[PDB]
Amino acid sequence: ELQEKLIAVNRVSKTVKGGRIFSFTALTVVGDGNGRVGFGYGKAREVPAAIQKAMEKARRNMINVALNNGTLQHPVKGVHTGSRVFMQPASEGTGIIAGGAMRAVLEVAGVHNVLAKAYGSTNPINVVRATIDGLENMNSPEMVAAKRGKSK
RNA sequence: AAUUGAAGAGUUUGAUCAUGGCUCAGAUUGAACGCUGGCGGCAGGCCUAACACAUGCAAGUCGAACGGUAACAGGAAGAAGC
Repeated sequence: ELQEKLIAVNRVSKTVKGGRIFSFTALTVVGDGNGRVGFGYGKAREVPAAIQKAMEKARRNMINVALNNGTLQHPVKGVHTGSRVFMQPASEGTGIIAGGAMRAVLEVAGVHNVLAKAYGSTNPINVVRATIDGLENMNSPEMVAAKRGKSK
């Protein structure tokens, strides 16, 4: 029900005096399908501990979205460290087209139809953060109406 | 009811990010090659040497234009091995 899924796991090194301390880092996302998307990175000495810590971190700091019935109400562009993401409402289209490290996060967010493309360095963590920031910056028509004096 | 519309992955380093190129996952062709190979329908078949060509054929028709008859179906002008 919590719609949890990780994206990639990578191992790191410390290069200590006695050799190398091989640790592990994770990347997980959590959601339900009506917003409430969270992410977690997670570090540990072992892969299972790292992914558990990533899931626990994703459990908190969960930010909601103002999604339409199955997509966004407007195209959006998200920018981050070295990754740029473009989202288009893409009505019907019997599904998404997004690629790695991005299709996972929206299938977690629950939006079935969306045109998602990534320009720039394809760092999973950076593209996920860019997508989260773009979703946060996205605004709903009801919100903009109440802000601006709808009169529509 | 007549363009409703987009995927990424690996690689610099003890590990990170970015820049940056390289490679791969798709279609597609007048395709060639290797292996294999049953049938039918449709389409295609010198991209290179506008290099050179044996041979045969691709533009003749009209006698209702004409002088003509080489023909010859020759009835028929004539004759007959009858």
